[PDB]
Amino acid sequence: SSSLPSFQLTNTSTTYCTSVTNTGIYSCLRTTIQLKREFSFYLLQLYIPSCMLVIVSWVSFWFDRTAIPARVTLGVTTLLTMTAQSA
Amino acid sequence: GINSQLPPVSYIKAIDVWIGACMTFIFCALLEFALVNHIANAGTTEWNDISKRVDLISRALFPVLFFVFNILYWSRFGH
Ligand SMILES: CC[C@H](C)[C@H]1O[C@]2(CC[C@@H]1C)C[C@@H]1C[C@@H](C/C=C(\C)[C@@H](O[C@H]3C[C@H](OC)[C@@H](O[C@H]4C[C@H](OC)[C@@H](O)[C@H](C)O4)[C@H](C)O3)[C@@H](C)/C=C/C=C3\CO[C@@H]4[C@H](O)C(C)=C[C@@H](C(=O)O1)[C@]34O)O2
Ligand SMILES: *[C@@H]1O[C@H](CO)[C@@H](O)[C@H](O)[C@H]1NC(C)=O
Ligand SMILES: CCCCCCCCCCC
Ligand SMILES: CCCCCCCC
Ligand SMILES: [Cl-]
Repeated sequence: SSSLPSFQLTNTSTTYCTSVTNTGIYSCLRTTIQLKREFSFYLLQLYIPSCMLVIVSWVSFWFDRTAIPARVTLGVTTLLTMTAQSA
Repeated sequence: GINSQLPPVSYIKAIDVWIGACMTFIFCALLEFALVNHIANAGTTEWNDISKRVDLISRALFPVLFFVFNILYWSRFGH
């Protein structure tokens, strides 16, 4: 588990997968591990920064309606950045 | 850039604390702009000179606070 940083090996199972083929019936075992993806990374690199990005687009609701250049600059930069992040 | 060369982990790295903090200092800068600009256009001169006062304080408070941060940060992770 220490050499597996990105996931968490939650469960394992030991089963049989014997099958009937055209050349005959072959005996077969199957072990299965269950990998849960670590969330801390996606919290910090995806969710947090997107909220921080959406929240910025709101601070333009507090600029006077006369200074539209400021509003567009915010709304557009946050939208563009949003794209990049997703890419 | 930095985060792309790293594997996703389950803990918070000291690199995260540092990017996150600087991120805030810039976020609060924007916030200040809105606060200043908003109470600025308000008709009464009561808010107007307050608007001016917020800048004067920011011009010093931000640097001081950021310097304070560095001190805490480096003593915590440079050890
Ligand atoms: C607070 C979010 C809002 C949107 C604020 O965002 C900003 C400013 C604007 C808002 C006020 C910007 C944001 C940082 C935050 C400030 C956050 C910190 C200084 C640190 O985190 C805090 C909160 C965190 O808990 C959310 C908490 O962890 C606890 C609770 C968790 O459980 C909920 C649990 O899992 C965990 C184990 O223990 C932590 C101890 O402390 C710091 C860790 C944050 C770093 C953020 C980033 C680092 O690189 C990321 C990337 O490069 C990017 C593009 C944006 C950055 C960012 O998003 O920057 C980034 O994602 O402020
Ligand atoms: C792991 O955990 C749960 C609990 O028993 C179970 O439902 C699941 O099938 C298991 N997965 C694997 C791959 O063994
Ligand atoms: C009384 C106002 C003093 C303002 C000084 C601002 C200095 C900022 C330096 C940041 C490196
Ligand atoms: C660790 C967060 C520090 C944020 C300081 C913001 C000052 C404007
Ligand atoms: Cl631009």
